[PDB]
Amino acid sequence: EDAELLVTVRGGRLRGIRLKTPGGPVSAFLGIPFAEPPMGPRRFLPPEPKQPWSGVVDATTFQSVCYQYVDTLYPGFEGTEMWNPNRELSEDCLYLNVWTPYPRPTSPTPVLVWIYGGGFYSGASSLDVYDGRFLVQAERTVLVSMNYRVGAFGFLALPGSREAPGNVGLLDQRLALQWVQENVAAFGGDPTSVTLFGESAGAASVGMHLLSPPSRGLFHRAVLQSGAPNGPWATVGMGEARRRATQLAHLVGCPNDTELVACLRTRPAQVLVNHEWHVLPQESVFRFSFVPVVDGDFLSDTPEALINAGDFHGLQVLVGVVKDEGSYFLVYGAPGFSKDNESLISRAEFLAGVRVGVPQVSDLAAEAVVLHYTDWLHPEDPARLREALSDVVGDHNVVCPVAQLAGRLAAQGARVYAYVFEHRASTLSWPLWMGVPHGYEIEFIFGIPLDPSRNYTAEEKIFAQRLMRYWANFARTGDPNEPPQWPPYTAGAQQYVSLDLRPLEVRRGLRAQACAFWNRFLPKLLSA
Amino acid sequence: EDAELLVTVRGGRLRGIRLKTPGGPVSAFLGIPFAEPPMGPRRFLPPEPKQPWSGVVDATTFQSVCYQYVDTLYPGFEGTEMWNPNRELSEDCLYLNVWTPYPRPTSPTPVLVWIYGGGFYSGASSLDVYDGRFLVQAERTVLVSMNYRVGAFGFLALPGSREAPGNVGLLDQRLALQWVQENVAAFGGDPTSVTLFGESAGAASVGMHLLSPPSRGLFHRAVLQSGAPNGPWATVGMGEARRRATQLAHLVGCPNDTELVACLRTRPAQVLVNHEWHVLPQESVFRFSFVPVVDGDFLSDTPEALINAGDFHGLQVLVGVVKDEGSYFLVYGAPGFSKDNESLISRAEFLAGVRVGVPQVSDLAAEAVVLHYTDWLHPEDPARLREALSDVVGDHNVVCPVAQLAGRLAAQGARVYAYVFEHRASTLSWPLWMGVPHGYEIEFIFGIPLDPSRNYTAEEKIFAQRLMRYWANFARTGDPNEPPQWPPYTAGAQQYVSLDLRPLEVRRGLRAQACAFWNRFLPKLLSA
Ligand SMILES: *[C@@H]1O[C@H](CO[C@@H]2O[C@@H](C)[C@@H](O)[C@@H](O)[C@@H]2O)[C@@H](O[C@@H]2O[C@H](CO)[C@@H](O)[C@H](O)[C@H]2NC(C)=O)[C@H](O)[C@H]1NC(C)=O
Ligand SMILES: *[C@@H]1O[C@H](CO[C@@H]2O[C@@H](C)[C@@H](O)[C@@H](O)[C@@H]2O)[C@@H](O[C@@H]2O[C@H](CO)[C@@H](O)[C@H](O)[C@H]2NC(C)=O)[C@H](O)[C@H]1NC(C)=O
Ligand SMILES: COc1cc2c(cc1OC)C(=O)[C@H](CC1(F)CCN(Cc3cccc(F)c3)CC1)C2
Ligand SMILES: COc1cc2c(cc1OC)C(=O)[C@H](CC1(F)CCN(Cc3cccc(F)c3)CC1)C2
Repeated sequence: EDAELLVTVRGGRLRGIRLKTPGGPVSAFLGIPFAEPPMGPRRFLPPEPKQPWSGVVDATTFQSVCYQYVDTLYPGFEGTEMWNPNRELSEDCLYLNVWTPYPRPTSPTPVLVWIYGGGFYSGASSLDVYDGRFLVQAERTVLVSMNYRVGAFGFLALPGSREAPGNVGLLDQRLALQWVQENVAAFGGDPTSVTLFGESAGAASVGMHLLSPPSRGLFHRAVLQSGAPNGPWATVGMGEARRRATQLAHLVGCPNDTELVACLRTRPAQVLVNHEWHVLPQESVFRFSFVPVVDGDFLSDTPEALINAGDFHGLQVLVGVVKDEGSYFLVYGAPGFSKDNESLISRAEFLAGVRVGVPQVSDLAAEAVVLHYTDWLHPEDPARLREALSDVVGDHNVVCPVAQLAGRLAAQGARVYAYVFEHRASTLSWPLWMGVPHGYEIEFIFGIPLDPSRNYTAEEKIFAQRLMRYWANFARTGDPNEPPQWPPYTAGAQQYVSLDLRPLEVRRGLRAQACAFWNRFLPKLLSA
Repeated sequence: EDAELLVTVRGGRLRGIRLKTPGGPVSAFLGIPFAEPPMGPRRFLPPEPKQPWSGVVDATTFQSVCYQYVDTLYPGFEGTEMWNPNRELSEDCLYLNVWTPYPRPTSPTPVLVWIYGGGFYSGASSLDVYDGRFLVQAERTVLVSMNYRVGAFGFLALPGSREAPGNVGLLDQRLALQWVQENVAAFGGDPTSVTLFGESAGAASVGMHLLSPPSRGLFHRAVLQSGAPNGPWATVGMGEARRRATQLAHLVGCPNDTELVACLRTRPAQVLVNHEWHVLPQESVFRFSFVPVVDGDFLSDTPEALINAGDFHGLQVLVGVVKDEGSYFLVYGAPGFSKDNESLISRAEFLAGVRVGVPQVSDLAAEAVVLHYTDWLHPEDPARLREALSDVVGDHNVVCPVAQLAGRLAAQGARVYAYVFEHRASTLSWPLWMGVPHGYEIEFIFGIPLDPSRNYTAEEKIFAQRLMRYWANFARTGDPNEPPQWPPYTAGAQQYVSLDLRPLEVRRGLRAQACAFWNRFLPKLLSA
């Protein structure tokens, strides 16, 4: 009985497992229960803490994936399959993982907490690209990840009601963050040095914890990759949340909030999932049915207001985006797009696509978009049109929300570092025209190129090791540098770095001209 | 006596004068009356044809300038004085001038008809810079220019009234064009080949004669320099024309339309001039009080409408702009600007300047202007902001109105040639930051550099000779080219040439991006 694989936490005793990495062994505690299974009558309710247990819980493999739609756009393709669940679906899914050095460290060690993305409708901590064994081995940190409910089960809200309050997925995350504060020390973690980091909806989740005081006490630093809580897809208002919930209920046969939620609780999980995408009000891309709701509780105002009003002195933040944020959403709905051709669209398709990528704005707003992103010397060139639609979708949903957050937090007391990830992985299976798509820096942060079974180049393994060092240096010290430098981002100089095989290169302005349009002008237009 | 300088026209007999140029003599007939003096009860009325006279009218000197405001901005400064009246002011000012080769052509010669600019409030055919003698000698054409009433005398309108119908200054121009049809052959001109050409308000005048059918039979091709009839300053609606005429009356002591115009006719001309600028509704630059009115008569609809609806097959047009259209206007009321320092304005000055240069748009529209003309990587750099504000005023008032006119005329059957004039005159007295300002190409078009009394370089005289050749080629054949090439402007390729000391260089797009904003997007914003 290895005692480096035996830990007791407040609930009971845990048996873990030691994993092999190229560089040595790692202790892994996979599938620790942190909540009572949110099933039956607990479907849609806030998570209740895991009641204590006798004996030893075997924490030796990932537990189930929370119920979620499974992508079938290109069945069998690696590019879509790598994000689909790799454990059975179940509503019993509230488990977290801890990776730690072998042997368990003696000094308290800074802790990285990972929150997966997936548009709040999908994702799991068990995906291969989120394997924490390489970061832990390479940088002597403690790594935690948790599952949280998604789709209807985590974010359906009948706001005001007690049976479907909404935001329960975020409360799953918050409960895991409390587990880390009362139990990470048993693994050698330091509960006073905790860095949240996430990507896409994970990055938006990280942001909502910054802006939610009950969560703000549970961590000290933040990394937001390719996402932000002020993005147009990350939240929904109380009214539109209730409309979507009510339409979901009508669609699956349900009729008073109590009666309605009680009826939903009797539907097979798979039945809800099968109608998830039907409650969306407009034909769209980068829009998800059940996302966090702004109801005055978890978020006391909208993220845009809270960001603008916040005092962030004492916070360090690391934020960034990939080079082609938008391309990957287009093959999911934009007319004329396929992974299987060059997707050289017509001007008529471009205009149709702008309505899909910028859904539910006015006809005037749509015109202002076409103005800014047309080239009026080459208004019909299909290459220019395909890259402009890609930039509309990426700027509107990721780059400009992220840029607004970074600028505000710098101006209001936080230290901010910013990056653009510019390396297209050699093993990438999406077509060349998509550039560096959404989500494909994650494997490099987690060190997956160091996997022997993975066929990466030796330079990519060097690059992976650079990025883990930046991330672990940030988690340890609040600054990705160690004694070319990486300058802080500020609202004036707007400095960021490029991450690729070349050494760090400083640049200025995260698509500044474009983002003036989305963050300054377009709001004013919608207000009149 | 010289039989070459005696001419009989329908009204009677004229005695001209022989004029020296470096290249040989030239016959000039200056101060030919073509209307009954629009005085006393004829003030504000359309011009009557000149009743015949006995004896010989003296046509050897220029005649009176029509009453107009005199610029006092930089008293005694050459840059402002070259445009001020250089003959007495009088309401008895409806005269025109003919320059013709010496001895007079005995076969029919193409005719150029110059309509001078000046905001419809000022101008005169006798300015030194409009001296016909050099074009006539170099390119052997007949040149006519006329005086037309300006300010309230030409364009005060009480729409629907018979006492102040509006647009009589335009009728003055039409009458002179008719005089040319019936009389130009007595000087050797060919009334079947008449080219109109104008600059600034003169170009807008030329464009209004294109869009008005009674004028359209009186000339065959048109040149538009730095002006267009669809510019936001060139026309006014009936409502605002009446408001401006009514407020003028109040400001000079006057009280029914008949009773109002009767009191305005009892006032000395100088009294009307003195209150001219005070009927403007907002603090502004590039905005004039009494301009052509859209009343259904001379303009059956707005010039923007008549353009979009026109069949322009059979029309050749030469249109163009100077390189820094807007800069000159800024020293007449943009905060921070003077000809005597660098005018390095602050952000707050720039934002103030934008409301002055884009007057009477909504706050939302002004915001959109500031979006598109701010460098968000350098939002406070004073040299950048000085350029930006110059470009705002130039694009809003001249470049983009002209680009619209060109693109529609081309796409609706007209053969269009477009130029940018990029030479700064060595003799230019305005500061260097103004670049090539509004109006400072005219002196090259008229061949003034050939005057040895002036300090122009050798290369400038050659440049002047190229320009006079282009213009006169266009006059003779509707094509500026000599038989590098000057390609026609099309709505697709948007090709134009740069005119300076270098050989022609073809370029694409008259500020195509900026003009999509002013010409496509901004109308949609103002109608919602
Ligand atoms: C690029 O492909 C899209 C998508 O078409 C699908 O994928 C192709 C590889 C091929 O297998 C098609 O048969 C598939 O339907 C093309 O857009 C489609 O065009 C078809 C007409 O053939 C039309 O019926 C669909 O509605 C279109 N789909 C979308 C999403 O707009 C597009 O024309 C291709 N571009 C090229 C070839 O340049
Ligand atoms: C550039 O000059 C303007 C205009 O000021 C006038 O011209 C100057 C040459 C000098 O003679 C001034 O005294 C004149 O009034 C400056 O803007 C003015 O600034 C003064 C304050 O000194 C202010 O009272 C006026 O309102 C301003 N006028 C306008 C039209 O805004 C401007 O500051 C100068 N720019 C520099 C020095 O960089
Ligand atoms: C089933 O009908 C739809 C499905 C989707 C959309 C729209 C639909 O109807 C409009 C979308 O727009 C979604 C597109 C993606 F979001 C889905 C998967 N991701 C992969 C990824 C990348 C980074 C991090 C991740 F966790 C996952 C790429 C685009 C799916
Ligand atoms: C008197 O109060 C004003 C006077 C002017 C403005 C605004 C005012 O306050 C509302 C202007 O905007 C005008 C500025 C100019 F238009 C006038 C002088 N010209 C010279 C020129 C150039 C080319 C052809 C010409 F015929 C004349 C350039 C600028 C005067």
